[PDB]
Amino acid sequence: WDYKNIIEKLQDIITALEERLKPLVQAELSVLVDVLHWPELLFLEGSEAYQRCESGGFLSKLIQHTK
Amino acid sequence: YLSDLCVSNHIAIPVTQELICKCVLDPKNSDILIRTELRPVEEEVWLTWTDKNNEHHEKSVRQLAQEARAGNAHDENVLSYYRYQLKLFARMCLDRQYLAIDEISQQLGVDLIFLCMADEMLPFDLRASFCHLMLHVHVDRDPQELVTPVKFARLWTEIPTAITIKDYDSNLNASRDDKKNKFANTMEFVEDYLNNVVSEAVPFANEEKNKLTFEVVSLAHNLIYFGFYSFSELLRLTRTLLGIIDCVTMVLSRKQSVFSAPSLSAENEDIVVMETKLKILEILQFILNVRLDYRISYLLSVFKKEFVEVFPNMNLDRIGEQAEAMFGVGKTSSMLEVDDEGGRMFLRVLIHLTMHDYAPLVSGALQLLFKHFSQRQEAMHTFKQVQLLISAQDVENYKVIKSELDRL
Repeated sequence: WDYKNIIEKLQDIITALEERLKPLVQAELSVLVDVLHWPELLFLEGSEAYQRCESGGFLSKLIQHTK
Repeated sequence: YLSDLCVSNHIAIPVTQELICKCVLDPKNSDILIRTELRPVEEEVWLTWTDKNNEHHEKSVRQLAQEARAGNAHDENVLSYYRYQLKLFARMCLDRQYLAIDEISQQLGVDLIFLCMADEMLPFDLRASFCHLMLHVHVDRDPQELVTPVKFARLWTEIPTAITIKDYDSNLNASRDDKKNKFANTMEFVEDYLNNVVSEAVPFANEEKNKLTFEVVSLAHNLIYFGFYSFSELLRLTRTLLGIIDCVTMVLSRKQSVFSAPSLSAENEDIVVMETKLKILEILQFILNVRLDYRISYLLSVFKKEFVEVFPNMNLDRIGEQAEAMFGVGKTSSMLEVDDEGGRMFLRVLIHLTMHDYAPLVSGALQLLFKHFSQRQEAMHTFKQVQLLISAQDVENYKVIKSELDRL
């Protein structure tokens, strides 16, 4: 085995993987945004946490904690 | 008062701790100190104490607990004094105080504390006191050391062509098994207690049980961070941990931020429940870090196999497909996932933890929530940080360079 060849192939594979997976990362971020849009949907309708999320408890708490 | 004296701001103070350890453990003043021993009576724990009137008394721990339950004042007071003694002893051994740790280990052994912990007939708070003493006196000691969930230094020939979860565990299983023999019983007890807690509904309903489970979770977190839990046991334990936090003598010492990505170069009224939830979150973050390590190992194995096959042209498309498989799209990586619902349970737990009053818990929940959807980016960045060395001497050179640069 050649160290220089190994390093070059590692760089090539890393670049190929980096180029390949960008749209998947963007899709994951978009799905995170969508989930944040409707937090209550994850919870059961009868749950009190679901009611708080529907009324904005989750997003209100996030806004309060961000500062 | 003495216990508070030893520790200030949750960090042990060496000078006052040394003075208190010398004074309490001095040959004189032995009358105040209660003596614990083991008798064949199989073996049972017996407490002997010297009264202020100089009349010595002896009684079994179980007998004292039964009398206290019956409402006898003397036995209840003796038990409370023993609990405060245990808290003082634990404070004496905080931050690896070897001077007192050695003597206390001689006085109390691992088997005795394990028996007391597993003796459920004893009061819950007393069992919590023994759990704290076991965590500080024995688990945290010189032989035990911290571990790095992700290693960015890899050896080319050591990397296997194909890697499996069983192989990943077996890589360090020899060391883990040899070091876990002493604490194997403690690990089994912790797992059984966690299973019992998750099985029951509303686990955080009894204050004494809340203290006991907080101590048990602290012990589990410590043992996991020292590396005494295999990857498979961790994946089995994460489901129970999520179940406990499923939607339906306290020291807040903070180590390096648990919710931190690996890098190549480096007072609530119900605060007990929030703190145990935070510890569970830290354990889950550690498990996610081990999962990232396994994913990096799989990528490295695939790359090495492709290189060796090509060079005894590289099919980058097959490599990309294999690297995409791990991210959870397929069922092959379902083992890596720490949730049986496809992450729905984990996401719901995170949401239910994000709006809690406790600030550290909310911060950890938010960090984990953001990390959850960045699996691909995090994995790619970690792989980029990884370095491959073909020579062991090169590994030693890297280690010495890292040590020198970090110290500088």
